[PDB]
Amino acid sequence: PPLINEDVKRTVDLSSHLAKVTAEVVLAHLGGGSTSRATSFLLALEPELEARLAHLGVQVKGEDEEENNLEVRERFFTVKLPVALDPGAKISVIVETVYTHVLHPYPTQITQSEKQFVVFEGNHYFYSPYPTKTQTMRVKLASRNVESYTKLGNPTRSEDLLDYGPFRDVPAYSQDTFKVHYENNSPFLTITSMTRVIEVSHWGNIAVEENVDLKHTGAVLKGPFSRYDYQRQPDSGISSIRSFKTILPAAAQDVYYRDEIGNVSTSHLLILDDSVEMEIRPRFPLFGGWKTHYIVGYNLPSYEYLYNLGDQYALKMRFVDHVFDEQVIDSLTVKIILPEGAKNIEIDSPYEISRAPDELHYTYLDTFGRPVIVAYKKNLVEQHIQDIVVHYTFNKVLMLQEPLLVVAAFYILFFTVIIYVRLDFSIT
Amino acid sequence: VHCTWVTSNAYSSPSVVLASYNHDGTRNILDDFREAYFWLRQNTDEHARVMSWWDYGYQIAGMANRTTLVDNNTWNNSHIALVGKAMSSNETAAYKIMRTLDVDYVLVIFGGVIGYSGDDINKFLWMVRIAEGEHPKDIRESDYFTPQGEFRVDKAGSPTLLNCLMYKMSYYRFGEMQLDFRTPPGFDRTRNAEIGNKDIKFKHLEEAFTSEHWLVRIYKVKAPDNRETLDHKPRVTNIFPKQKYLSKKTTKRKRGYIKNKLVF
Amino acid sequence: VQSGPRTPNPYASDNSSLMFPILVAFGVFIPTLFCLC
Amino acid sequence: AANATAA
Amino acid sequence: IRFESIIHEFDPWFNYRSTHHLASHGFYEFLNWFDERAWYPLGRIVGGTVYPGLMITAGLIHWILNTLNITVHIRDVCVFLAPTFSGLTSIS
Amino acid sequence: ELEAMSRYTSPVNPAVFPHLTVVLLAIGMFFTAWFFVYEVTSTKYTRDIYKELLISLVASLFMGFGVLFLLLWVGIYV
Ligand SMILES: *[C@@H]1O[C@H](CO)[C@@H](O[C@@H]2O[C@H](CO)[C@@H](O[C@@H]3O[C@H](CO[C@H]4O[C@H](CO[C@H]5O[C@H](CO)[C@@H](O)[C@H](O)[C@@H]5O)[C@@H](O)[C@H](O[C@H]5O[C@H](CO)[C@@H](O)[C@H](O)[C@@H]5O)[C@@H]4O)[C@@H](O)[C@H](O[C@H]4O[C@H](CO)[C@@H](O)[C@H](O)[C@@H]4O[C@H]4O[C@H](CO)[C@@H](O)[C@H](O)[C@@H]4O)[C@@H]3O)[C@H](O)[C@H]2NC(C)=O)[C@H](O)[C@H]1NC(C)=O
Ligand SMILES: CCCCCCCCCCCCCC(=O)O[C@H](COC(=O)CCCCCCCCCC)COP(=O)(O)OCC[N+](C)(C)C
Ligand SMILES: CCCCCCCCCCCCCC(=O)O[C@H](COC(=O)CCCCCCCCCC)COP(=O)(O)OCC[N+](C)(C)C
Ligand SMILES: CCCCCCCCCCCCCC(=O)O[C@H](COC(=O)CCCCCCCCCC)COP(=O)(O)OCC[N+](C)(C)C
Ligand SMILES: *[C@@H]1O[C@H](CO)[C@@H](O[C@@H]2O[C@H](CO)[C@@H](O)[C@H](O)[C@H]2NC(C)=O)[C@H](O)[C@H]1NC(C)=O
Ligand SMILES: *[C@@H]1O[C@H](CO)[C@@H](O[C@@H]2O[C@H](CO)[C@@H](O)[C@H](O)[C@H]2NC(C)=O)[C@H](O)[C@H]1NC(C)=O
Ligand SMILES: [Mg+2]
Repeated sequence: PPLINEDVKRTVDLSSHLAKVTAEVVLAHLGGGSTSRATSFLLALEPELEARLAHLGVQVKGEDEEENNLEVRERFFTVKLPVALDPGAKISVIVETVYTHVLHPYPTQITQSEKQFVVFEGNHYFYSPYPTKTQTMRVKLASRNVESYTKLGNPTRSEDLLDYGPFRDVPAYSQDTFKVHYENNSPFLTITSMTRVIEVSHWGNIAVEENVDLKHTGAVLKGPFSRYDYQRQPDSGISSIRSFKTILPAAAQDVYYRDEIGNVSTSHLLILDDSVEMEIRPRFPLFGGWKTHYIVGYNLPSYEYLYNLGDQYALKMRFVDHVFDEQVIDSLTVKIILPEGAKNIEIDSPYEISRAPDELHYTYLDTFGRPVIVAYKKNLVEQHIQDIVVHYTFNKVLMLQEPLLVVAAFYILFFTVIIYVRLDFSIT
Repeated sequence: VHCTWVTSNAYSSPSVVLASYNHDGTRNILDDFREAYFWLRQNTDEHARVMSWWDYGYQIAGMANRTTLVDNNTWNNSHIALVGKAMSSNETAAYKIMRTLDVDYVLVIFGGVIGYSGDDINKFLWMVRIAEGEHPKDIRESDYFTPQGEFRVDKAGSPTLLNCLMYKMSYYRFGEMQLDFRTPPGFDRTRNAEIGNKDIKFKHLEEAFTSEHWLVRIYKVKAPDNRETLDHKPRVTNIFPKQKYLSKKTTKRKRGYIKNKLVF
Repeated sequence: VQSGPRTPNPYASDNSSLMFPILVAFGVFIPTLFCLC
Repeated sequence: AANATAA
Repeated sequence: IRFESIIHEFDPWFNYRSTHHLASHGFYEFLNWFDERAWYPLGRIVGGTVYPGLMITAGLIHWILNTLNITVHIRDVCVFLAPTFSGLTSIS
Repeated sequence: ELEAMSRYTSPVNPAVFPHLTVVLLAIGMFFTAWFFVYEVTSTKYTRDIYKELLISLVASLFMGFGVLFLLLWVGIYV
């Protein structure tokens, strides 16, 4: 059970608006005693970036992903290996993590005709509970404009990537501060809040809609905004975003892109042979601190997302769908609107979602409310695109509760007439 | 058949979204009203005050959801007279009028890049008349006409209009906006006449937003002057020669000069 | 991120299944215009 | 025919 | 059929806005409604300086149509109120 | 499992929602027109209540199902 990592190579990618660090770590077990247990190995996080984690994953040799349980030690993550290792064997594990809201823009007030600079504060050493024998850190920046970079080992700088030293021997739980300041003209788009509604109808069509509030976080603009400079002066407002493309699922038929104020006519949808990619262009270009709110909807047929057997149905969909490349979501609420007679409901989800009590939804010609499931989640990322399933049961005959109301209504409309020509109301 | 034709071709036309038709039958929609009003809705303070002509008073409060000063329903004509005087004076008097009403933004519809008939220059003379009705001593209608007696935008226009606030507001940085089609640099597609004042600069305003076809322009009323300055250059007499010094500074040599500095 | 190829619709087959419901409607209508006597 | 100023 | 199902001219926007208020606050709130977001330094008494015939009809049709669980937004009622009444005009 | 289930089909083929509306809406209209006529040309003594209720029921049945299919063709999906 006491083990050390022989060689660790970690690469931090900062060319996005969120920092992705990947560490290839080779666990070796010191051959002391015949205790061959060596089953689960601890994983640690530095305290400053504890609240900024998004999705942590472990991949081995490119094979199936392992499972990690959040653990508290008197945060940590325990990782259960597939095959325990005997003393004197090495396993190659890959730890990939994504950090959101970690690149702060340093000038913080940028005119229209300027560049955007961002600063990053990370760690030199692989913050692990076990001693490391060799470690190399490689930073892949965005542009070839570096202002100040911390020099622990006087590291070299190639095209845009800077390579650090070998860092021969360190103890466990060792921290050092590494600060990099560079030029990032990349789309800083943050989805503040998403509410995503799914409506199931057994007549053959399921409608999904999503209201997205999004703002341009980094480098709020100060001073005037003149469109003549934006339009007839090249490379003016490079830090601005003008359009972004959403990859919509295949066989999305009725795609409507609208606003709180009416339709929006600035979207181009192309039907590929694997998906449907629609490029959304907002009403105005975002410049920093500017926000927009839009609604994107589509309804797709249920002969590919709903499976039934006898009386038991099961819906398998995505929890959060692609909105733009390298998306980051701050608050999310998924609502599933099952039909009226859903007796039992079970939801199977691949990660911890915080679900709230059920609330009824009253729609066209419904007497009793139809079950709605509400699940809230915080700090999603582009890699939380997974599938959830919901099992339920639904009597077939209750469906023809929908054609009856109308009939009854019409009958009442006639019955009035039948009681109308039976009234005299004359005095004489 | 006549009724169907008249309803199809004449009365079924919205004024919110404009439709310009391509030659091949394709229709493009100029959607600049809702673009500017949606910006105004989601990129301002919750309690911002916009100033506009009365025509759009409703449309701002419905679409953009912001506090207007003068509405479409007219029940107080001296308020509209104040707004008209602000829209038809120079920057100093208009800035005083805008300070006493706690205005923040100023909205002007300019239909000069595309061929849009009713902009605020075509509705400027009614502003002048309404402001003359309540303030005869300040605003004279005859003052905005040329000595010939006509209303024009060229070099022949009156210098009492070429420094107005509506003119300086709806023609800002337009003397450099030349269309790809070979035409003068500054040109107004409605008033088919080249603008006389190509360069205008503000003193109490700054440009906040300008729609895609320059249809709607939103300006921001700045804070008051931080500190007062001298109106004239400091006192220079001719008793001793000035002998002004030369810059002597590059992007590499950043080193100043001191008269009374001991040399080594 | 991208789903994959779409699924063919398993709903029905022509010359029998499309007109079967319409024929059920017609066949109900005619005996309803028989309850006169 | 609307509630605008005659242009 | 063309463009979108939204409102058009300058005047119908105020009718729409006050009708939305009557939907989200009831009747006795619209009768005492003191709009402070118009005619800024003065404020406009809406309930006492407007004719409440269009707003009350639109709000009543909206309320009846939502009590039967036919969930229609009030902008759709405000858009399609006029043709329905054109029919009644023909009958009259 | 999701492997032992079958993909869910709608009970009615979608591409026959239009053809099944008109047929279930024309007949209905017809029956309603037979009811209305019957109520205009009938004196108080001559009217039979059973025929009234029966034609009301049949007209309402076909009209209700037709209204449902119309409602479902335009894209409401009740
Ligand atoms: C209410 O709101 C809704 C939603 O907002 C509104 O709907 C929207 O309406 C618009 C049009 O008004 C629709 O747009 C259409 O989008 C398609 C898809 O375009 C993409 O693919 C194009 C082709 O791509 C291939 O080929 C190129 C090589 O050329 C390759 O490089 C690609 O990889 C592909 O292989 C491509 O050209 C497009 O790029 C364009 O946009 C980018 C933007 O970044 C530019 O840089 C590019 O230069 C280029 O301009 C895009 O990638 C287009 O194909 C449609 O074009 C049709 O209409 C043009 C006129 O506007 C016309 O010139 C085209 O030839 C084309 O004509 C088509 O239709 C004719 C009949 O009218 C046919 O005869 C003809 O053969 C052809 O089929 C168009 O731009 C949106 O889809 C639509 N939104 C939704 C969700 O459906 C609605 O209007 C609103 N209603 C209101 C306000 O009332
Ligand atoms: C705010 C509510 C007001 C309450 C009303 C209180 C009424 C007090 C007493 C009313 C007495 C009723 C008299 C009455 O019913 O006679 C009515 C003709 O009678 C009338 O014309 C008056 C009718 C007033 C009642 C209408 C609203 C009542 C609502 C309950 C249905 C018929 O008279 P006739 O002249 O015979 O009309 C017959 C013509 N035909 C061709 C149709 C045959
Ligand atoms: C108890 C009292 C009863 C009184 C009845 C009250 C009537 C209120 C009912 C309102 C119905 C609103 C329906 C509706 O919103 O439909 C609209 C517009 O699109 C259409 O074409 C709809 C027109 C047909 C609607 C007829 C239904 C009304 C029947 C009642 C008389 C959908 O259009 P949109 O999809 O929003 O606009 C997009 C247009 N593109 C072409 C660009 C895509
Ligand atoms: C009981 C008292 C008498 C009953 C009077 C009937 C009143 C009609 C009710 C209208 C129902 C609202 C329709 C509707 O929701 O709009 C469309 C879908 O709607 C449409 O596109 C148009 C369909 C309208 C056909 C209605 C015919 C029903 C006639 C039965 C007698 C679905 O919306 P979405 O697809 O979600 O997109 C929103 C677009 N809007 C701009 C409309 C917001
Ligand atoms: C128009 O803007 C105002 C101010 O932003 C909105 O009023 C607020 O409404 C929310 C929710 O109804 C309340 O929580 C706030 O307290 C309100 N603010 C004030 C100052 O009253 C109003 O809702 C907007 N109109 C819309 C969205 O139709
Ligand atoms: C801006 O316009 C105002 C009046 O509209 C000008 O103010 C007057 O300027 C004259 C110039 O000598 C003075 O005699 C008056 O006393 C001023 N006030 C009034 C009420 O007439 C002002 O000078 C103009 N500023 C310019 C042209 O730069
Ligand atoms: Mg159902």
